[PDB]
Amino acid sequence: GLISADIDTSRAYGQADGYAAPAPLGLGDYAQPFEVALGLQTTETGGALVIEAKPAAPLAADVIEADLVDTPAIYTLTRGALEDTPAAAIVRFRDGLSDYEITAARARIGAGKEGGSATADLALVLDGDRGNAAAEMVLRAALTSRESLSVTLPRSATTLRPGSLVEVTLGTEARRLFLVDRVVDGQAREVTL
Amino acid sequence: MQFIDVEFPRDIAAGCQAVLTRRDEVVTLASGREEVNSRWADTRRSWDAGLGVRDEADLAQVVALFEEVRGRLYAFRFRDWLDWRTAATRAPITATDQPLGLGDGSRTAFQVVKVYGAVNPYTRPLSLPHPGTVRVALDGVTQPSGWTLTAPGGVITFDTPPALGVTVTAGCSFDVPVRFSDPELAVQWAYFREGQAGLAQAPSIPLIEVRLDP
Amino acid sequence: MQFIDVEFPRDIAAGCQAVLTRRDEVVTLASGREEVNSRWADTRRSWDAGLGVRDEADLAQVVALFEEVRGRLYAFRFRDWLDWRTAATRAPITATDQPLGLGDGSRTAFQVVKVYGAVNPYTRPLSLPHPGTVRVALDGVTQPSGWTLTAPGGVITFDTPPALGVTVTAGCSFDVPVRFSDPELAVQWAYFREGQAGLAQAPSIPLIEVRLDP
Amino acid sequence: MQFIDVEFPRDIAAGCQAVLTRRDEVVTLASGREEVNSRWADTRRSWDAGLGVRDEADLAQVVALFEEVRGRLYAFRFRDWLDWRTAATRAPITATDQPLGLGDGSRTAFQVVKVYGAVNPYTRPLSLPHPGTVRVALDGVTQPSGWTLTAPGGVITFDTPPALGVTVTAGCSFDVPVRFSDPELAVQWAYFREGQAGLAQAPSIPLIEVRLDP
Amino acid sequence: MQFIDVEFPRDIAAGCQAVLTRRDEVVTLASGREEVNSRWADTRRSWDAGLGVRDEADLAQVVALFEEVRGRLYAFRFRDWLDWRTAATRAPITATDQPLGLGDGSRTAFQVVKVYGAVNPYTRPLSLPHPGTVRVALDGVTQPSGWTLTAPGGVITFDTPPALGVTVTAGCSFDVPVRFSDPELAVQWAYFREGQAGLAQAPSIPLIEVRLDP
Amino acid sequence: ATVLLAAAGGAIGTSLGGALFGISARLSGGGTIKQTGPRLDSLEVMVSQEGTPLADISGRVAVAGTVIWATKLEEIART
Amino acid sequence: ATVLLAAAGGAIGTSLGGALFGISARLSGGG
Amino acid sequence: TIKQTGPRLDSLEVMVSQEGTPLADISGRVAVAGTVIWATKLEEIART
Amino acid sequence: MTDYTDHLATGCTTLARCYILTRRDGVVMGFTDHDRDIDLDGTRCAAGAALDASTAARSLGITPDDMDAGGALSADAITEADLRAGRYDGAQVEVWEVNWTDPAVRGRLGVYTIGQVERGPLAFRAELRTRPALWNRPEGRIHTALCDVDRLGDHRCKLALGPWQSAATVIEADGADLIVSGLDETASNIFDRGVLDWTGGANAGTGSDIRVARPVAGGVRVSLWSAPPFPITAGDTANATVGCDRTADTCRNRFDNLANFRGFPLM
Amino acid sequence: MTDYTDHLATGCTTLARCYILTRRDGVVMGFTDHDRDIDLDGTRCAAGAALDASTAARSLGITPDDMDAGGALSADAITEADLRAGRYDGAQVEVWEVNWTDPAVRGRLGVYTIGQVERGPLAFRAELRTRPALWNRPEGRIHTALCDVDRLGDHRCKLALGPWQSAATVIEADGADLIVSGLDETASNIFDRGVLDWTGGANAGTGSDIRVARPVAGGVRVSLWSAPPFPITAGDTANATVGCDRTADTCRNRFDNLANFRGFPLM
Amino acid sequence: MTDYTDHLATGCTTLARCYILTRRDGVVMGFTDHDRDIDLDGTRCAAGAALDASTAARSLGITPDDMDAGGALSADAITEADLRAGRYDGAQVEVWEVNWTDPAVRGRLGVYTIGQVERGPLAFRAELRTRPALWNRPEGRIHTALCDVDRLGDHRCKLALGPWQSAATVIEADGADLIVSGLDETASNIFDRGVLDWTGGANAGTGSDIRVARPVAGGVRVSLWSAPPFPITAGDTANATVGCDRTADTCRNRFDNLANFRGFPLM
Repeated sequence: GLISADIDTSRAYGQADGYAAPAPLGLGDYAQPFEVALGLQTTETGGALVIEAKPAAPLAADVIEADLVDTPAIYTLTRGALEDTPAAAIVRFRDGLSDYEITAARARIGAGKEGGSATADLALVLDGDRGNAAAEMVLRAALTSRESLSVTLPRSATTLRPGSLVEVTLGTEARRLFLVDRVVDGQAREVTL
Repeated sequence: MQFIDVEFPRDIAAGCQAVLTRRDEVVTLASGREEVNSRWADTRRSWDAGLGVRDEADLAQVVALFEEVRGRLYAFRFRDWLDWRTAATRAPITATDQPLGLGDGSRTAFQVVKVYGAVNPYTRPLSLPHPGTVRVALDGVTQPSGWTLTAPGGVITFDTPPALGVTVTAGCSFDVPVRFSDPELAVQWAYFREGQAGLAQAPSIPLIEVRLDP
Repeated sequence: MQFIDVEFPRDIAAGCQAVLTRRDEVVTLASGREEVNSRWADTRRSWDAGLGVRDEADLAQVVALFEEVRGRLYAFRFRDWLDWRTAATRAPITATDQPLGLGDGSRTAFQVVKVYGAVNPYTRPLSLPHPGTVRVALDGVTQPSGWTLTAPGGVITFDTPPALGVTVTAGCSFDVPVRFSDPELAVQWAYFREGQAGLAQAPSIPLIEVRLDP
Repeated sequence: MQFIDVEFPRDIAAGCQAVLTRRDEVVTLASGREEVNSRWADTRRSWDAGLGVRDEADLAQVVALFEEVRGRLYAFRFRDWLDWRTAATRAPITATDQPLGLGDGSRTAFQVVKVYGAVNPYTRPLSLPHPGTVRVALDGVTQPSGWTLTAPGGVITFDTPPALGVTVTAGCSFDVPVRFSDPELAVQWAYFREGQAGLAQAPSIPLIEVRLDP
Repeated sequence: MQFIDVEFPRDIAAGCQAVLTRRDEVVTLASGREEVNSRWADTRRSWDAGLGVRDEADLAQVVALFEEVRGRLYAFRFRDWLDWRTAATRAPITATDQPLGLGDGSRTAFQVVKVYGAVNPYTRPLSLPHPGTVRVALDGVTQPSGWTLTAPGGVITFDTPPALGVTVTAGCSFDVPVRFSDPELAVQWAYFREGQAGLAQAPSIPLIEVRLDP
Repeated sequence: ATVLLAAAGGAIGTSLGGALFGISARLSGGGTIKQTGPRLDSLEVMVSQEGTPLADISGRVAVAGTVIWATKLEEIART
Repeated sequence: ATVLLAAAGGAIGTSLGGALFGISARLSGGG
Repeated sequence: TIKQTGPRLDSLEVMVSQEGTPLADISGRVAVAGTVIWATKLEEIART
Repeated sequence: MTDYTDHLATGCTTLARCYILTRRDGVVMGFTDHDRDIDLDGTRCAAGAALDASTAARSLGITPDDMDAGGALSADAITEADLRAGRYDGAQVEVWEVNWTDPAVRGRLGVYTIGQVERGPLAFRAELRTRPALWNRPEGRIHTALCDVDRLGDHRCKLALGPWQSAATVIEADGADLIVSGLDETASNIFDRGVLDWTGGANAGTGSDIRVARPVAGGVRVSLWSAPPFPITAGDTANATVGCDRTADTCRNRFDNLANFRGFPLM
Repeated sequence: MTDYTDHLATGCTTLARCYILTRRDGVVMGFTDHDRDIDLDGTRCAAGAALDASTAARSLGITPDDMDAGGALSADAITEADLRAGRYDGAQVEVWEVNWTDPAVRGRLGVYTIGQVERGPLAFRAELRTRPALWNRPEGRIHTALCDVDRLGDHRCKLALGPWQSAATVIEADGADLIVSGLDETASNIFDRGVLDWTGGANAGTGSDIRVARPVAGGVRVSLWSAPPFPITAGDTANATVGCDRTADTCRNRFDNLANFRGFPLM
Repeated sequence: MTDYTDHLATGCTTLARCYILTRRDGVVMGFTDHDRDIDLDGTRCAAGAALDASTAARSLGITPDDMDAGGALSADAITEADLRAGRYDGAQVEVWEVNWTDPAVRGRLGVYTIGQVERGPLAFRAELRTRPALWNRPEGRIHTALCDVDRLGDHRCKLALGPWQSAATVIEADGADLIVSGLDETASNIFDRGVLDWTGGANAGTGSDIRVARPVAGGVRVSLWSAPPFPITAGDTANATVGCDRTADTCRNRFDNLANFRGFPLM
């Protein structure tokens, strides 16, 4: 029952062999399995739904820490524990080639960095080629995700939107690819990177 | 709004203390770049009064005025000596002293405005012009009549709009709407009876000049 | 209710504070927007007593009196010097001084009402008219007998209701009801005996004029 | 209970200050209707002492008394000059001055009570009546004996109960149980040695007259 | 940015206070461990003004001036007595007194720089050289024409860049940029008219020397 | 001076209210909201009841489905 | 010493105790 | 003290065709139905 | 909002964000934050009693944003009775950031819909939930034995409707059980489980469900499931709407839309 | 208390509510709130320190409410050793509200049961849970395997009782392992899983379960499941009870109550 | 710490506990609490902005205590770039309580591992979790169709390895897609899904997984799954590691370790 609001899926990508929705709930929930498998993030700006695919690099905004002097702690790093990475991430996904039946594909973590193992089920029917590729991608992306930063943005810069991509200089170090997670847009905006 | 017209006696006003509050600031980063954000309603005047009430009977009259307002129904008139004269306080206030503006041939109405400054004067519209101190001068000559002052409005309307390139100069005493900050009223009377007195000044009463929201 | 009438000594009252208490403000947005909330039935007064005690024996008497009510049981009778005179401290109160109202031919009962302010006056009914200062007047002549004054009520009832066109004017001293704000009382008495002292100003006795719900 | 009997010297009591605290209030709505709810234990006196200790040796004696109590074991006796006389302080205290009550022919025991105020007197039972100031008068004549005073009790028991319609009048000095508010004792001693001193007044020591809870 | 240059009267400045604001400390663990955080570009100066107003008319002028900027729009020109003299309060400032730098044969532009301290001096570029106190000097001779002074910039540009080996020395009065710390202004004016008073000092007008971001 | 309320129940209310109506994976860390897919059509069974909402598939999937309106039975010869 | 007891464990405990022994449909609202 | 509620575990065990499930790896004497592994197709001697 | 960004960069910025609010009824209130009312694009936004709380909740919809905007209740702008009525409920407010310095630059900070409404004696609190939150409510698309035709004349239903529906005027105001006139005995019991949209009065076509339609003297007494929103005066026009039990048999008896029957009865 | 409501209207009310408490022992402590002790309705309420804490938690049983009254420990009113014993635990307290102004009108504000007790060196705090909370505990009515002869003498169980029960005295006190006398060697191992109610002493017929009964010299040594509450003196009077294993065969051998065996040996 | 207890008992105790920290690299930092540097057991612990410990959480492993020993970051002791690298991550810090009064008495208060680490511009915040927490991570021992050999050459795998593995030097630095030289065309695609441990540079044998190993001009362009930790300069030595998809076919083709496949694919 969406009211025909424009949904822009240009960033969004991916193919589903098949999907079934026994109960149609919220559209975001319906698309939530799609979001993990294809790799997408759903956001809405000004009544238009921008599905910015995860790592689709829709746009990266470059900002300088030295320039941002709103708060003393602009260099706070929200670094992750990095203590919980699955060595094995078996994914139970229906395989279209294998008679449209659920099968398990284990994503393999790179090298030796692991913190226990977690396995994720998938509703989406995916091909064997897709299988063990998407699952593997998620593990790698997450390690990068664990490294993170917190910064404060001026009111003058209204460019950043939550879910956008950024390339913020650390001042001490060169710009690190970042993803805006939440901005308290207003006079003072705190950005989660 | 029409409001409630109750004058604040100049004598009670005598001895009072005032403060000025501006609402525009909201600065930016520590880079040295500061951005001024303005939400309007700036430069309001806050007044602490009740001074110079002399004997308690006179204080009772002010108290009666407070009772008449009943928690400031609408707005309450206050006379400001500082703004009363368009010119300096010793200097005479004249139509020439304050220049309202220039007519375009259609400008029947001119607001009485106090321009606070030179380069970028902050204008204070006068809601209530004290009557009889109003002098209107057209560029050609002082205007005896035809300017219709709306006392609640603060707007003088020429029946015949001043022609293009005609300066309008008007000077008048300033009566300003004030709404009391606090419902409670502090009272200093010092007693009478055998120990006859009447405290000369009641304690500060917070009354705030308020630019009414339109 | 029936309440209690217990006199507060005038000498102790001589040493007493007076502060006007008024409510009904609760304004709205500070954009210059004002909304008048109405608490209703306000205009109470605030007092601090004990400065009139003079000596230890008198101080004991007030303390005993506070004990009598055991913490403001019901009402307490307080002499208010300010409201005692319907006219002025230097001018005698008269029936004519305060206007009760006009009889309509059916208006048997008139509460003593103190009108404060003029254009929008607030009228205060008086619970206890001080005895012997109560005088009734009619437009034709000062009115004597046939008016039944309910001393607790503050209502004067003409046995034959005054016809339309006669103004009822009554002025009387005000024995206002009071309820102590705080149960705790500070005692400054100065030890007597060999010292033979005693204190004229016991501090921190707080009372609030109370408009009793009837 | 029996408690601990330790007298507070009146000389040490000299110069001390006190406050009176009442526990009955618990008022209702702002309609003007207020309900008084009483939980009892009202009108307790709080005393700040340590004054009039003269030289340090005298101060040491009070300090020794504080040590004897050891954090106020049980209760500590304090003599109050204000309550010592049933009558006014200059006036002599007599059996006649305080009327205990009327015998019914079975009323052997009469509590010594200080009635405060007249219309609704708050009664202060006297736990300890100072000995030898106790005078008992039967309606017919002053009673030399047969009234058995219980010093801890504060009750005088007639061996033969006073007959119906017989007034009993008894006047005596008042000794009141007091428990110190604070375990710590503030000390002003003034150094002696070559610059000989001894502080006449030590800082206030909080000791509270306590109505013991049964 | 372009900013605004609005003069602050020197007489008002005479009343104004001076304080030094410095940053960049944030040390490490207090085990005797110290780390120097660098905020960067600090050394602002704190001031409180309005104490030099002297009379009501002048007080009005500064108030109108504050209104002109409507809350510190952009920059405000402040006369600083301390920075006005490159040399001493009793010693005349000279071009030679302050050393701008040395021309390298390509160095057309030199900002006026105030060097404070010796071994590790901090140099402050001056946004506004006071007009007419600006003198340019070269090692060979005091330099006259051909230097283009950007008054807003504080930069002096030689049309022909000074060759290597000639020292550029310039000393000028400092018209420092200021931004008011607080929008609120406290008005101490003393009622005039019949009172005929006026006030020498107005409190609570804080300003901060502002290092404007270019 | 009375009994509980704030001591436990009031405490429950204060703590609960912020949590109940506030702002709306271990490997992920961010915990961005995504719904891990269920087994879905795997082991689909022919549930006799048709009351359950239909699958409404949006893509190619194999569904056992729900029996709807089976036409009673044809009892030609049971024994 | 050691750290975080108050920051995490204490924080849960303080919130938890009131909830644990405290007073006992979307359409319903009242719940 | 932190505890895990007791699971049904071995009781009512059934052989499972799917290989996603991990093996029991028992360290004591338990009876396990297990999961069918590597069935050699089927021998269809007579289909009907 | 690009120029607005420039205004902030210059520092010459005065905030005039106008919280234009469109209620369920469709009435619009400008409600500008700026203390001087600004007509932006011909829309005056009220300076008076405009809810502030500008930042509130500001995600991009990953988190549905309910912008909490407690505001002084202005009787003129907002009516408590209407809030109780629910005209104010489901009010979509588009928050456009505007600058007093420049009316031309209007950038919508966010599109919000009041979802949670709270009231106080003189002030009110509103949670401006984003469109995703409303969209995220789960419908479930249930398919089952009863006709899912539900409201007749819907696109799925393709109901002819027409003749059975009738219009009547209330004869007696009885709250939920108001007696109405102009309805035939045959019409009664066909409007059972139906709606009675009131053309007359504030409802203006808003109808409480008719729990029971029973013929009585002086027209049909209509027992609504609930008391009508707003006090409904006698003589207010109402359009009675045929009510279907939506049972496959009931659907068949009343209309027999076999082609559009949404009742799958057997299993 | 109807008059008390009238007193509330007058405002001339002084609260004299007395927190009468009946424990498992049934001893009653008035613990009146009023500082002067008041005897109400035939119950003397001493002015023991009243239990007053924070704010009233009142729901009419929709939510069970535990009232956390905090009472300064009074030695006469409460004993820590008894609290440890639990004689105090399970206490039921009825709060009866009375007026000092009027002794006659007494009404029970609420009936509550003390549940959770927290002790301090000199003070204690207790939770007065409502009766629904205790009722809310779930028995579950499980039926499987072992016979429900269970505790002997249960009315449903309908045990013969009679001869098996015995009377004994304690030869020695060893806490859990106390040696007892007056018990036959035959009685031992038949009293296994039994109870040993101690008529003598504080227990007064309260008995710890005998985990094991083994005959030893000097009389049977009884090993209780738990150490007895309170120190038990040697020679205290005791009652010895049989223990039912509840195994169907055991139930049959010992009593053979086929009529009342909730046993399902073969399934 | 027995003598340390004695030191506390005497009251002659000065705390010199040294937070010896061994990182994943194995470099050791003294980090002593005592301001004066103490050479306990040879190792010198300097205060070095020692991480501060304030609120003691001690549970004997029932609860792993992750002490938030966030102290002012010491640049000399700890490097942010290394933290980003993760060399500092998984640092095992053994907190040994020592006394300045006596160096000889050293008792480990606890053994801890930094797990959750956060940074500030001039400060750091780190959680030193106890060893049970890492041990408690759940592996699950999953058994499934693909070879569970995983990384080749493990004791379980018993992989021959050897000849297929090769060593290469980077020719171009392209971050994740760096082109390398010294690898044969046959070697390419055998290193697909492999690792590229970098002998050269800070990595010192740490290798990003090779997502793709496609042969190109000037040697094989190696597309790593992720950008290498630390900036890898061209010409850095690297050891290419064969990557096995672990598909039964892949396992068979590359090595055919039927004896140790750990794969159960055909059912």
